[PDB]
Amino acid sequence: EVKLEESGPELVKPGASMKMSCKASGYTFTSYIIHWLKQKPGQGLEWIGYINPYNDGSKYNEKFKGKATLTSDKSSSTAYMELSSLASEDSAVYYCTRNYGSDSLDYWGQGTTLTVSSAKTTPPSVYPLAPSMVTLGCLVKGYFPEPVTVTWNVHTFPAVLQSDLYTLSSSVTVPSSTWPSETVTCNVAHPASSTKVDKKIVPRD
Amino acid sequence: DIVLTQTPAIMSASLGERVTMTCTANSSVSSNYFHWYQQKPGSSPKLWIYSTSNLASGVPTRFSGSGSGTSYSLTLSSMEAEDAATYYCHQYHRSPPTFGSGTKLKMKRADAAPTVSIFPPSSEQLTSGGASVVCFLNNFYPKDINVKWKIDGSERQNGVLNSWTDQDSKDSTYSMSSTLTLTKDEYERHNSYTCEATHKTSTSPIVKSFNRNE
Ligand SMILES: *[C@@H]1O[C@H](CO)[C@@H](O)[C@H](O)[C@H]1NC(C)=O
Repeated sequence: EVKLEESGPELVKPGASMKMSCKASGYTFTSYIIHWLKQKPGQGLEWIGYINPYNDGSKYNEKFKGKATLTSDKSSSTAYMELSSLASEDSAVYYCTRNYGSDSLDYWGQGTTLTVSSAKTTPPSVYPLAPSMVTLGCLVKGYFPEPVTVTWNVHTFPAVLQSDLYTLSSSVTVPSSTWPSETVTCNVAHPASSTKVDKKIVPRD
Repeated sequence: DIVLTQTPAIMSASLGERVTMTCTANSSVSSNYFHWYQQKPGSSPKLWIYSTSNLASGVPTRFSGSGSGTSYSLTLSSMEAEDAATYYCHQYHRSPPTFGSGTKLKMKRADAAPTVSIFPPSSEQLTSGGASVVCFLNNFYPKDINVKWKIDGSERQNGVLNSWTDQDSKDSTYSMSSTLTLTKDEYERHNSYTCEATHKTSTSPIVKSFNRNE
C-alpha cells in the first residue's frame, strides 16, 4: 500500500535553514509528482511547490521560489524540502502528498511541524495532581518546543504557550478502590529534549 | 492563485441532518480539476471527493459532490459523528493550485453539564517556588463556558491558562483545563482556592474548592 513517511518535528533558530524529508513507498517513485504544502494552525493549505522525480524538475509558487528548494533521491525514494532564512512566520505544519488523477492529492504524509523560534529547548517539569469515580491528573509545565506525549500507567489537553514555555495537563478518571492503594503514574515524553518523566500520583500530607 | 471562498465557515449539525457546503471561485475552474478534502484535528487531510463528484476510496455514499464553473458544493445526506471535520475545496485549473479556508462541520448534541475537579499545587512544584492550581471541566456541551477563579472569595484573572479539547470522537462533548499559576509566596498567603464554572446547563455555577487547612 502507498505510504509517505515524513521526518520528525524540528525546532530551528531564526535565520537558519532546515531540510525535511518524505520517504515514499508502495508505488513507482518516478511515476508520480509529489507536492509540498504549508498549513498554519487554524488555517487552510498553502501550496509551496512540487517535485517530479522522473526528471528532477520542481515547480514553485512564486511566493516560495526563493525560500524553498525541492529535491529528490531516486535511490531511496525520498523527496526533500529545504526552507531557508527561516523566521516566525515559517512555523507551520508541512505536508508532502502524491499527485493522482486530475491532480487530486490522494496520499498524504503525516505532516512535519516546524517551529521557528529563538527560545531554548527545555524539558518539562511534571507535577502530580492529587485530590466512586476519582479524577487524577498531571501538570506538564515549563517545556519547549512541542510536542509532549502523555501516557497513563483520559483527557489530554492541547498545550498553551506563555513566555516561550508550554503548559499542558492531562486528567484521568479511575474508581476509588484503585487509588491510592495502587500506584498511578503519568508518563511524559518530550522527544525534542530526549527526556521522559515517570511521575507517581502521590496523595497529599 | 485563484481565490476559493467556502461557506459556511463554521456550522453544526445533529445526527441525521442533511448538510450542504459551498465553495465559490473568483474565476471559472474545470470540474475535472476540482477536489475536496476532509481533515480532522492533529491529522493530515484525506482526499474525499475528486473531479467534482467521484468519492475517494473508503468515503461513505452519504457524501456527494456537485458543481461547475465557479460554484461547487459537497453534500452530506445524513450527519454522523465521524463526519465532524473541516472540509476543504481545491482547484488545480491553474498553477499555483489553491484551496479554500474550510468549512468546519461540528456535531450538535444534547446539553451536558461539566464534571469539575480542582487540584492544589504539588509539594514538588512548591519546592521550586511555583504554585499552580488546576481545574478540569470535563465532558460538557455546548462549548461556551466561563471559568472563574477565586482566592479567599476574591476573583483572580491574571495567570490563568485555559485549554479546550476538540469534540470527543465518541460522545461529542468538550473538556477544558484551567491552570492558575501564582508564586509560592502569593499562594501560601491565602487559604481557599475556588474554581467556578458557569454553563447553560445550570442557573447556579458548578463550584469546587480546597483550603490549605486539609
Ligand atoms: C474574489 O471575489 C470576492 C467576492 O465577490 C471579492 O470581494 C474579492 O476581492 C475577490 N478577490 C480577488 C483577488 O480578486
